Amino acid sequence: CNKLCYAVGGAPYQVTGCALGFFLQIYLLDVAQVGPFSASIILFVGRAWDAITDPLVGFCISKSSWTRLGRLMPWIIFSTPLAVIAYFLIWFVPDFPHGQTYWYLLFYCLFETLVTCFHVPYSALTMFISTEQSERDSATAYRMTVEVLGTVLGTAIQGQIVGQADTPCFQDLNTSHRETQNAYLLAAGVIASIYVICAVILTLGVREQREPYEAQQSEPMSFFRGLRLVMSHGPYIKLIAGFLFTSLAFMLVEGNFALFCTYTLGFRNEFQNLLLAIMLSATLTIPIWQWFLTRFGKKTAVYVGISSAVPFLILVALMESNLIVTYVVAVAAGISVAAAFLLPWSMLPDVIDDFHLKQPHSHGTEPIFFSFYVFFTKFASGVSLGISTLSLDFAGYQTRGCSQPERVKFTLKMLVTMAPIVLILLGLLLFKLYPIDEERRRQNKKALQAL
Amino acid sequence: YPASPREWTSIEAELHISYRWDPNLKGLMRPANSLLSTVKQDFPDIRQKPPIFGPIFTNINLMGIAPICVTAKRKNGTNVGTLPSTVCNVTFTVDPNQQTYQTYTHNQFRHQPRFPKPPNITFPQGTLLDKSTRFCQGRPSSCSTRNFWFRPADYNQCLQISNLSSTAEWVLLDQTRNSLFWENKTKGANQSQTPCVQVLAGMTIATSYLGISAVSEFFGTSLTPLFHFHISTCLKTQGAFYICGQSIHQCLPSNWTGTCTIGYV
Ligand SMILES: *[C@@H]1O[C@H](CO)[C@@H](O[C@@H]2O[C@H](CO)[C@@H](O[C@@H]3O[C@H](CO[C@H]4O[C@H](CO[C@H]5O[C@H](CO)[C@@H](O)[C@H](O)[C@@H]5O)[C@@H](O)[C@H](O)[C@@H]4O)[C@@H](O)[C@H](O[C@H]4O[C@H](CO)[C@@H](O)[C@H](O)[C@@H]4O[C@H]4O[C@H](CO)[C@@H](O)[C@H](O)[C@@H]4O)[C@@H]3O)[C@H](O)[C@H]2NC(C)=O)[C@H](O)[C@H]1NC(C)=O
Ligand SMILES: *[C@@H]1O[C@H](CO)[C@@H](O[C@@H]2O[C@H](CO[C@@H]3O[C@H](CO[C@H]4O[C@H](CO)[C@@H](O)[C@H](O)[C@@H]4O)[C@@H](O)[C@H](O[C@H]4O[C@H](CO)[C@@H](O)[C@H](O)[C@@H]4O)[C@@H]3O)[C@@H](O)[C@H](O)[C@H]2NC(C)=O)[C@H](O)[C@H]1NC(C)=O
Ligand SMILES: *[C@@H]1O[C@H](CO)[C@@H](O)[C@H](O)[C@H]1NC(C)=O
Ligand SMILES: *[C@@H]1O[C@H](CO)[C@@H](O)[C@H](O)[C@H]1NC(C)=O
Ligand SMILES: *[C@@H]1O[C@H](CO)[C@@H](O)[C@H](O)[C@H]1NC(C)=O
Ligand SMILES: *[C@@H]1O[C@H](CO)[C@@H](O)[C@H](O)[C@H]1NC(C)=O
Ligand SMILES: *[C@@H]1O[C@H](CO)[C@@H](O)[C@H](O)[C@H]1NC(C)=O
Repeated sequence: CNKLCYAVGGAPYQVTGCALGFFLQIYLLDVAQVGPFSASIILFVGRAWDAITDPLVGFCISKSSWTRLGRLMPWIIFSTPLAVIAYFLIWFVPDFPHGQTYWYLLFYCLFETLVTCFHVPYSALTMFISTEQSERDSATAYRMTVEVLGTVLGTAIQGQIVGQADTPCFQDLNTSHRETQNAYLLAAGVIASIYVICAVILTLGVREQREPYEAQQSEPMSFFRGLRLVMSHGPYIKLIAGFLFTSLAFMLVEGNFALFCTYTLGFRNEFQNLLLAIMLSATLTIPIWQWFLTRFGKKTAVYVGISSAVPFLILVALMESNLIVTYVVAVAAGISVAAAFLLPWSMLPDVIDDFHLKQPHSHGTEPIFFSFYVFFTKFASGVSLGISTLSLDFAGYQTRGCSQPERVKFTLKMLVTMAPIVLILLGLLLFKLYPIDEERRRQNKKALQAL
Repeated sequence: YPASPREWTSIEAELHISYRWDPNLKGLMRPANSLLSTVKQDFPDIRQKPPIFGPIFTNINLMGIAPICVTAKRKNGTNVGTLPSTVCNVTFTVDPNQQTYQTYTHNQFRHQPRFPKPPNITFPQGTLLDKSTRFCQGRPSSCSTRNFWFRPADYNQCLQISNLSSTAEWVLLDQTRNSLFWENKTKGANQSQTPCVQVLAGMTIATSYLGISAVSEFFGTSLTPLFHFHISTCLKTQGAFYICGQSIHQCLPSNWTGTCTIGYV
């Protein structure tokens, strides 16, 4: 019955990630008062710190031993209370004569490392949770659907509680502070309670199974040998290379659409749950993709998943606006990003099996794969934000105002549609990874022959 | 010809406010927007149609010595025609330096915004000293435009202008509201009320005001100017053209340099 119990673990990370990524800048500029300078600095440093901490926490997990508890479950146990206090505390605005601004940076970086410390073992646990591929893939698909539903939940709850989550605008020319602060605090409290209840229900039942007797129990080296052998392995890098382009394109989309919806080809000044609609459609879709990969999902699932975005998204080439069909396009993109989330993230256990049987004696190297994978996801986030900001700066958007020049529309139209079209095209072309259905069954044979 | 000191009271002026954002501002979007809205609806009675500036009639003027002329000089301000000291009987000089930034209390701001008070009139020595202890003229008509910048309701003082109408019908000035009232001197009596906005008040208040707020930031706290709104005055009655030099303006710019009397024809 543990399948749901493990699946719920994605929500505590995902809801906070979404809430922060969508609201922290607005809160920093408005509810607290920080200059645009320091706001940009805090955001950039927080993301950079997250990327930097990801491999290091991965290493400390790899080094950590099994002492009177789960191999990596004490990491969740150490993370949950401190991370929840940090997430609550960051939202509160400190009243101080001096040094007020640092508080935000410190508690943002600290909460971020703590939540990565939660996430990475939770991602790695899919290998351990059960040995057979069928239940393994079941559990990972369940985790992914609950994670995307966590995205939906976090965005919806924060928006509804704190009021309309819209890009602020400066009307063209030709409700108390403590009350809105208390609103943000209520949001922090309910999201923290969701985090705590999710972590406890997750920890209550997974009861990871310890490793069987290993062929080489002595002489493992965590600092170097793991990295060296992972670099020696080639399908893993081929997989992450193929996944990087797809993930970058779709995160670029999800990021810049927030301003596309108003400034360019937007008949509504408010997104009004459009993002919630597309993400909920993705959450509904993901089980269909799991079953689809049951029915010849070797590589067809990723082909159809990435390719389905192309025609519906490019329907902006016709560009003649009609809001209801545009909503339909958003739903289409929902099922496309559902495939983009579920497939490559859960293909990885097959790669780790192929590496595991290829070289026997190397043991305990599993968390390195997951750590570097989530690190490359964060790196894609960084480069997506960088290209978006650089393009917008270089063309248009000299000032934030309700009226925007025509240039912004050209750059941000081509950016939102054509750049992800070409990016997913190249990624999908380069995505001809080594293991297919034949390869998985062949690895399966050796797996069952080992012990 | 120039209007009578009584006509200065009777004539009505309307004021037009134009708002301009600060380009460098990129923060405090929601609170600055709410503040702009509350300021915008703070002024209930304004000129709806966009005002017209510039010399309008520019005839070779025929005029007598003027009873009141207003002179303002600024570093960088629009210039309007000048009349020498001989022409005007008495003079009020606008001096902006006396104005200082006062804190405009807003509901949602960790650092309260500051605005500049309107300028003040000054007069040469010995012209308004006759107190004569006559406050009772203080009451104006009802006016709903009380606010931070503009308060025609408060009646602190009324003092006589000695150099005008000593024998009878003495003219009183309330400096606090920079407004003036005319009396007729007869035991039996009838007397008019003031318009909501005096022409003299409209002339004096006409300067752009910059709202500033301070935001906590790295390397110390920083000053960000939210926005600034220009104010221009326009007569709302026939004639009443601002004679200034030879020129005859219908309305006055945001910062105006020169000497102006309100006249006819
Ligand atoms: C019609 O005429 C009128 C006048 O005849 C014109 O009105 C003038 O408009 C000017 C527009 O620029 C304006 O000049 C600015 O005035 C600002 C007012 O500053 C006030 O406050 C500061 C201090 O505030 C702090 O006060 C205490 C501590 O002192 C604190 O407790 C508070 O919390 C505050 O934090 C004083 O210095 C002033 O005396 C006022 O009291 C100024 O902010 C501003 O100066 C800044 O900008 C200058 C260049 O832009 C620069 O030289 C100066 O050093 C300041 O620089 C600050 O800002 C930059 C970014 O802006 C920042 O990077 C720096 O770190 C630095 O902090 C100007 O001086 C006139 O005041 C105003 N005159 C009036 C109203 O009488 C009107 O324009 C004109 N219109 C037309 C159409 O002609
Ligand atoms: C230069 O130009 C300045 C700006 O034009 C001008 O400043 C004006 O001065 C008056 C000051 O007079 C006092 O103002 C008090 C304000 O009180 C109001 O607000 C508070 C809270 O906001 C309330 O408690 C009050 O009820 C009121 O709403 C006011 O309380 C005082 O009234 C008392 O005194 C008088 C007698 O003088 C009595 O009749 C009253 O009943 C009461 O007892 C007093 O009026 C300021 O009010 C006015 O708003 C200022 N103008 C503007 C536009 O803001 C300078 O005077 C001027 N100086 C020179 C030398 O020219
Ligand atoms: C007056 O304003 C104009 C417009 O900005 C400016 O070019 C000029 O130099 C100003 N005069 C000064 C600063 O003395
Ligand atoms: C009145 O004004 C005239 C000049 O305008 C001057 O001769 C006279 O002394 C003034 N008297 C007073 C009391 O101001
Ligand atoms: C000023 O007005 C008075 C009002 O009686 C009158 O003597 C004349 O119009 C003016 N006086 C001078 C000296 O200009
Ligand atoms: C003042 O009013 C009375 C009658 O109300 C009249 O006799 C007198 O001429 C008037 N004077 C002026 C200057 O209006
Ligand atoms: C002023 O009002 C009173 C009140 O009716 C009236 O009797 C008087 O004649 C009026 N006088 C003038 C000059 O209007």
